[PDB]
Amino acid sequence: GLVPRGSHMAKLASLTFKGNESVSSSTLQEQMELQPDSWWKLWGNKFEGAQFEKDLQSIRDYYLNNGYAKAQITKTDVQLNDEKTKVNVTIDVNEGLQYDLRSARIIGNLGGMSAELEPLLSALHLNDTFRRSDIADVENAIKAKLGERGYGSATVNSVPDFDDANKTLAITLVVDAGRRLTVRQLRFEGNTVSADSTLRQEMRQQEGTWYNSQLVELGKIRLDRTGFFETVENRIDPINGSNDEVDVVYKVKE
Repeated sequence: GLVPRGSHMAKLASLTFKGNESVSSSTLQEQMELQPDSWWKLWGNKFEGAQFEKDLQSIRDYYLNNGYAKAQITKTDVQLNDEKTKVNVTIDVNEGLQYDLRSARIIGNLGGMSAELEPLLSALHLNDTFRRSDIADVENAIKAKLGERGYGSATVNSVPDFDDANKTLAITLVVDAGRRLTVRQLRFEGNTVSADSTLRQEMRQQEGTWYNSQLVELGKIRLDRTGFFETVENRIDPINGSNDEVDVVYKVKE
């Protein structure tokens, strides 16, 4: 069967990094929400892995945003005390080399937008330190561009080619525009003040026709500008057993 279990707290006593020759322990620790002297929730001899994993990902993101494209978290060790108070964490990193971005290319299924996607690669800083977050920004710009023509589910995947001798890397962005999508319904979540049909009236994406990322964004803007909402967000909802139709959902927090 299933049985209830309750949690106790223990303080994160020490944070130790191993293998980080080029980036300081203090800088790595700064990427983490879990800091020494903060409390760690334990259940029996189990710890919450969710936040720790996000902290490990922030460490990875830092390396990848500062040129260390092959950086890996090699091992982690969460140890207790005998006393159920104080955990001590050890994180091993393999930093690898710091790379410059030498080139970037787009390939794949481009939904007829090859010429309009190419100029987006200009945002990148060639012959400069590789920065993952710059690539991620190009990926989102590619998706927004393809969204103009209905390809609201386009995927982009960055594929590296490493030159360790010269400490450069080449990026191939593998794009799959996917299918042109038709919007079936515009749906609103979180709205109590105004009826769904009232909000729908402020949207510029229309139901029953092609998704257009520009008109979808414009609705989110038209809601943001009123000031009536803490957050405005939108997403694409797949429809069971369709590959060609989707719903667009606007999530407001009042």
